[PDB]
Amino acid sequence: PANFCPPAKVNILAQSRPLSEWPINLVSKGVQEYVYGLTAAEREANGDFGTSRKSLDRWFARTGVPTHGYTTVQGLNLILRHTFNRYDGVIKKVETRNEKRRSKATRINVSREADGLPPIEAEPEETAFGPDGKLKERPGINPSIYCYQQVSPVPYNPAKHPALPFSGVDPGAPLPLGTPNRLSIPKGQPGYVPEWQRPHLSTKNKRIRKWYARANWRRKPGRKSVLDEAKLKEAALKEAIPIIVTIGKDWIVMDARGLLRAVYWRGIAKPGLSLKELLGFFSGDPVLDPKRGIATFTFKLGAVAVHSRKPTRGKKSKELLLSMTAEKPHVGLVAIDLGQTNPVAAEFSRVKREGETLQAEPLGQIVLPDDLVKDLTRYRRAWDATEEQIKAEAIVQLPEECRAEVVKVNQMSAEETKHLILDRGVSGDLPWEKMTSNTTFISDHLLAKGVTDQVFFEKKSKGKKKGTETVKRKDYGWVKLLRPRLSQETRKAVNDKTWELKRASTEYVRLSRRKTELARRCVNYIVRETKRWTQCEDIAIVIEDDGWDNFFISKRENRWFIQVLHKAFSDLALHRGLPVIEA
RNA sequence: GCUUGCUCGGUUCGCCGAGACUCCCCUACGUGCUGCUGA
DNA sequence: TCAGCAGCACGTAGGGGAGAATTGGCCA
DNA sequence: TGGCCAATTC
Repeated sequence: PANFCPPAKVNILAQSRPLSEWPINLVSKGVQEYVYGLTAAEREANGDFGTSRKSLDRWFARTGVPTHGYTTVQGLNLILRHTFNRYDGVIKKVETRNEKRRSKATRINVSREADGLPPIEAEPEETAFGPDGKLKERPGINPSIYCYQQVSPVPYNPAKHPALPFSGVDPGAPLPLGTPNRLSIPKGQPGYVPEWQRPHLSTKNKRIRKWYARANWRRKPGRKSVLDEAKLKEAALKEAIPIIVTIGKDWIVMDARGLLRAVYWRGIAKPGLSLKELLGFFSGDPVLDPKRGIATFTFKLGAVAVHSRKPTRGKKSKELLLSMTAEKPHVGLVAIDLGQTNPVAAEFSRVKREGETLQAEPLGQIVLPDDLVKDLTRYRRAWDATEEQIKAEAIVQLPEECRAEVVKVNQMSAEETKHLILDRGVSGDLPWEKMTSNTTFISDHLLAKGVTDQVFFEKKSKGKKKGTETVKRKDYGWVKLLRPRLSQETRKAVNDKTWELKRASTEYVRLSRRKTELARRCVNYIVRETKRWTQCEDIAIVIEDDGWDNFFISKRENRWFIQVLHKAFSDLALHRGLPVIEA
């Protein structure tokens, strides 16, 4: 039973007026402002809006919320339902924490009563509402327009709104295909492939780009080309696939080529399909974001044959393997030990059904291919650069009282560390290069000079063994001694300040998307190699859950791709139905 | 068996080589590794 | 052996969304 | 009659 509905995004070509001026947006905004600004008693009082005309009209009458001319039941049932569910979402967010605390309290109290100890006093349950009765965590306005059956997208016709500078395809005719034979384009004409490039052209089912695609002309370091946005815009607009959504007197026109590419790359259809049946692979209820200008379509329930599973763990995994091998008794596995050296390590095996037991048969071991490792390294360099820039900006814009403290924290060089150490009677002939975090050569030198008071001794518990161990203070411990810290008050401030600027810079989101895409590339490569190495269509992913001065600085590359690769591998259960054995 | 958009590269600048495709709102300040303490 | 608490690292956590078949008033 | 678009509803 296919149950996943992935998205597809299309661009908006022409509007009657900005979406923020439509009555549906205004009524949504008003309803949300009303509901989020009322008490618990009023929510019960103002909660009989119903799913009917005779109830919605009275709700808008007594509450006083302006209807702004929007009086559609099928589009208001979404607005009211979403608003009240968002209202109820804070309450149960608080309730979940409350019931976690209640579960720990119940277990601790019953254990104490079994041991004879009286139950401990329970913690004061946090409340979702404030003093007067309003919600402390007030939800914000959702700036989205949810289309409905009565305003479903339809192919554009000249006898609909003839003011468009566009054209319109026949909804029943086959959709146009791109440039069929690019090698026969005359010289000096757009799309011309020069002779020298012709021998080394690609032979796979690569996505064809038109000559006016912005990816072909974007301002790159080594392009030596000129970008004319108007020319590419008009060239693209001459060959669009327009669809239209009409809500009341307003309308928007969307370019359906995004839907076309979505259906082509997924293989749910073949070239030679009409606009009526292109729209039939998606729901009739897209979502509009006015700030961007994107219409997000969602695949209809059945277009993508993905049964979204969840990452299994423990006993259930054994029966998962048994069920998989019961139908097809040849199942492939990949063991991703991504902790060591190169980002991804694999271990393929083919497992059969021995009645009730498993007999794994190894099939090899590979690593992440080199040509992808350069891409990962390039991304890491770019991400380090942008992280340094955003951190520097956050420090610069920090409040002056915290600015001075942070700046003074960030001068702790080796010479500055050595200065006060030498001032403490320590000689400079120490092997400064040769310390580790465990060495005590400074303490040994101080003791050899008779300086016993300065060498502080720490009593360390011997784990499970009773007794405390007296040890000379670590040299790295002396390093902590020389450096004052931010007393976990300024650290809070800089964290909140860097989160905001990290959200705000348009580069950080771009490199976050790039990290996600690179992780997905790694996962896709491993999945394809698992299929090719095991010769089985059904597979399963068994994931298993220098220098002295360099010790002063944080580790540049210690654990970066681990979490993103783990998330990408766990996403196969959510997006593509691949079983994931987290062990 | 691939026309828009997005990401990364090559170039004779004419376009071509390689990618991702579960995404949106919203509200918080957390999730951490650990170094010590009590069973 | 897992339960709190201090200096350190980066996004984490968790609420809310992402229809469509049938039908009744409906005038020409 | 049959057509058209809101309005019920799960």
